[PDB]
Amino acid sequence: PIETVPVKLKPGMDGPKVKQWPLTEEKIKALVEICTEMEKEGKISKIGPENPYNTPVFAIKKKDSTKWRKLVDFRELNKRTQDFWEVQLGIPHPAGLKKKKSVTVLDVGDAYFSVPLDEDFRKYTAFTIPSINNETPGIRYQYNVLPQGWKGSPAIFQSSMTKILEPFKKQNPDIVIYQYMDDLYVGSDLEIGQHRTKIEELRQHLLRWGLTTPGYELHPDKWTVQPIVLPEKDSWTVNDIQKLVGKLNWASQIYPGIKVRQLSKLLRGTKALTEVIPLTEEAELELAENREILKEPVHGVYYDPSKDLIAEIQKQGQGQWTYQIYQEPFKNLKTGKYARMRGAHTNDVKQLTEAVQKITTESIVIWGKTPKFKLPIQKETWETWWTEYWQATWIPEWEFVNTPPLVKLWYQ
Amino acid sequence: VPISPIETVPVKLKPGMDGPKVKQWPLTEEKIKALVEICTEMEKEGKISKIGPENPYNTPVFAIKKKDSTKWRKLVDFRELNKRTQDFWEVQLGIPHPAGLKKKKSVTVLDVGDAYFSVPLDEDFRKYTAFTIPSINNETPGIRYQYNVLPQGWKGSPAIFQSSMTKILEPFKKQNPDIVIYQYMDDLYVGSDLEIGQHRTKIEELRQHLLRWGLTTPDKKHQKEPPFLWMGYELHPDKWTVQPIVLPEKDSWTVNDICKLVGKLNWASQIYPGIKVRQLSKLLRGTKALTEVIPLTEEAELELAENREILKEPVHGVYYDPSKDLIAEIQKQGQGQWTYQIYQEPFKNLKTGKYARMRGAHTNDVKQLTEAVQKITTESIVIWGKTPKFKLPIQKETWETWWTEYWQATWIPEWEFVNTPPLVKLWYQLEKEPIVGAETFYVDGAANRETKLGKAGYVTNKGRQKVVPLTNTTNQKTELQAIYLALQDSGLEVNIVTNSQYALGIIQAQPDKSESELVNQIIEQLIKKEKVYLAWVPAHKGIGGNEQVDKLVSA
DNA sequence: CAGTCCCTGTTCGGGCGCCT
DNA sequence: TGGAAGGCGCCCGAACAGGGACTG
Ligand SMILES: Cc1cn([C@H]2C[C@H](N=[N+]=[N-])[C@@H](COP(=O)(O)OP(=O)(O)OP(=O)(O)O)O2)c(=O)[nH]c1=O
Ligand SMILES: [Mg+2]
Repeated sequence: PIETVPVKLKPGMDGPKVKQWPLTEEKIKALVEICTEMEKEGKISKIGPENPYNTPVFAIKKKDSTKWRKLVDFRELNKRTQDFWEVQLGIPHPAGLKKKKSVTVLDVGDAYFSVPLDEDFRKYTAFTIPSINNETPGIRYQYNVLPQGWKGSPAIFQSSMTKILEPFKKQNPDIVIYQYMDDLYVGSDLEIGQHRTKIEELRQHLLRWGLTTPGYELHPDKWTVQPIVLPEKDSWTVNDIQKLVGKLNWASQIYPGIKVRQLSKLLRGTKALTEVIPLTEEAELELAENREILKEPVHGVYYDPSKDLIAEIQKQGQGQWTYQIYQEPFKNLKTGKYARMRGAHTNDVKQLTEAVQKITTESIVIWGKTPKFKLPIQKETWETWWTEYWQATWIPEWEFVNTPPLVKLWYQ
Repeated sequence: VPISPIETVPVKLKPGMDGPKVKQWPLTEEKIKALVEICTEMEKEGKISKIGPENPYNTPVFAIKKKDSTKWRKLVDFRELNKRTQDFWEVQLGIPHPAGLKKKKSVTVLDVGDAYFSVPLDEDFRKYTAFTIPSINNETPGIRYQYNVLPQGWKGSPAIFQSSMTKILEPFKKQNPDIVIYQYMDDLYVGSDLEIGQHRTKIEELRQHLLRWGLTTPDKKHQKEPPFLWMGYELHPDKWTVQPIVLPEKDSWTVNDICKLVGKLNWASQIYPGIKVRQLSKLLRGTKALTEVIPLTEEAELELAENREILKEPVHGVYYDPSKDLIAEIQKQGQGQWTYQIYQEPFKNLKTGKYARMRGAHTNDVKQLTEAVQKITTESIVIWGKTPKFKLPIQKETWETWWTEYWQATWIPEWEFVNTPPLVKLWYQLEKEPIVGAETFYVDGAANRETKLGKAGYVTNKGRQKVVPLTNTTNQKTELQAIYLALQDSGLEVNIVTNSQYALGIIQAQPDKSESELVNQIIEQLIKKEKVYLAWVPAHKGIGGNEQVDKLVSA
């Protein structure tokens, strides 16, 4: 018995119709059970083919969890509620969160089940549960309350949230709190014990308002960049200087100061690649001033909240992965490398998955948005396995690229 | 007043749009007999109704003989109503495979009598169904009827039928957790570990349950009699098979002929190992008329011959034993053709299948292997809900070299080497470092957008040089060409410097097969070398030899 | 620079198979 | 006769999309 906030799709737009993908038997069982108990609690209810709309559903285990979580892929719905959760009820972003020495992420998503949902909307939360070997047709449902992983949910429940939070915001005046979808990001400059404790207090404090919390610890001040670096050699072959000029030439669309003329000079003849070329005065100097420019910031890169984030990843081999988040080409808001993630030296798809989650997470902390990924993988390869490795409650947008490495720009 | 059997499902038209007005077919009186016959019998039961002209909608009508029967089936073409009817979400997500079925001690297969007709239509919707029944002469008008139930031929019938049916069977299934009911349309497969007696009790019980909802279950039902005919298969207590496949005999083949043939063989490939459709499909490319006649190549003739030999001997599949592992083994068939068998106990197949798809202009065996493993994983996950353990004709180091080196994320799930040839390999490997003592070729080529004339050539550290004139070419082609030349004219170890991104990217992915003949020749040469190092420099940077050969090839 | 062309990849719609 | 549907699969080609280089 609460007042349902009305919701409309973006102007001139229709609800999501997206095929359910095949599910493993364990994910089908976990879902059949989750949905059964979610029904007898009135949170969802069966429906029929009359309703034209569908969203894909599946299950995951959070990192270290062992308990199954239901996960809906609302990306297509969220794209069509964009008006609502950007323009009307949306949330401001705490530029200090990223500065805090520790940040914990909590799943507050269960809270959303409390509030009911505008009834004219539920037609759009439609999702089908598949059967193994198509024994049965799809068991269709729809949501009677605020769904997890819908972008309208954390917005609509925002007033309730702010109210439940205000006591602890008053009790701990300087601890920063951010809400991004099903997660609450919470951070402090307190030492580890103090911090963990205060989290526990926020937990109880959440409990007497009627919520559970099935915690991820980040450290945004540990987060570093991955600058472009030129090699160091005592002797240079023709090949070495060719590779070097190629690299510097590409680097020049970023740092415009970069000069190739004195280094180009060295290459003047038609020479064998393995032949050693000693470095001239002015090339040693050009190489120096280049090394120095690559130390700087890029001029005039700043974050524009009106624009989408874009993330690129390159597979560097030997466990290493490099990435860059940017809005306009060559103006990079950040660059990074990951190494020895899970699946290093064994499974690429798992490592890419881990990388996509880490990158997304940093973007949420830093700008409060998810990037759109350009993934170095084939569509089928990713769509076959990504769910197996997915530990997170949101799902960023992606597209697939083929971009061979004619130059090694981002990693020596 | 009529009566109400089971809960109805709300319907609508495409908003602000209205119904089906189109004239009836010039139907032959022969059908009209068989038509008005059961037509009239409908109304008695509440299936149809007579309607005042107040209903301004008209839709065509016909019927086709139920296959393998003397009886007739009624079909109403709604295409114009379909176009204007609200969109549904189909609940039928696929087809069940026999190979997915577990072994059941006792098994029944029962069809519902007049299924779509046992399901209440929507009150408010019924009107739109208006159609008219023909006569022996054109004098008698014939009555106009509005369906009270689900017509055969609407676009909403199947989803509603399957949905309601599930809702009905729901309660029975909860009471009997140990019964398996595969529900496909109105076809029910019930199986259990019950004793044939207790089981038949249960079958009867079910028939009663379906009765409460208005669902008849005639003696059309398979009772004691393996094999059961189910979904185009014969089901036996320990084995299954496809119902026999007839392959057309035609002396002269049309396009439609080859289509039937191919699709028949694709149906067959779920069980008969080693079916190949490649060459028969080559015959269908870029052809106009389904009717048009085409001759069989000495290629497609061989294929069809050996495929016929495969079909000759009877084969059968087994069922699924959840306790044991799943195993998928793959064989390379040549020309991008792959076959596989999924089994549990060696030599006893659950099912078979093939991957023939050519994906990409340039590709290799390793990539196509990855592609098939994925096709098969997805298939498995649908049927058994789990991924098979894989047996692959690719050495463990081959795979390791490919995946670690490739710039793209790539993976295969748990798998082991099976030494069945022909083995999948990488046919050449690019050096990671320039080759000492090998001649260095700087290559370029250019071409004129208007002339389509161009040059491809090279210069080397040793003084060697060449330029070749080319006709009806493109910039891309000339860059590839320059590389081809450098390869032809060079020793067994060679350094090649190109400024072509396009060329370099094609070759760096180690293709063994190409749509392009020029790339095939490049491939052929790469395989012959002992060491190739390919390097890239940017154009127009005044680099080294790249500048010199850029000169040579504009001139 | 915008405006082409080349090329290569995806998506879609149409034919056959098979079930109901 | 010639004609309906929904679902899954294959194979094809024709359409659209989008990156990179060269040119007005
Ligand atoms: C074969 C076939 C079936 N259907 C649907 C419609 C039918 N429902 N009804 N009425 C179902 C079932 O068809 P079916 O099971 O083959 O026969 P049915 O009509 O139910 O009566 P029965 O012979 O006495 O058993 O499939 C179809 O729409 N077009 C077809 O060509
Ligand atoms: Mg029937």
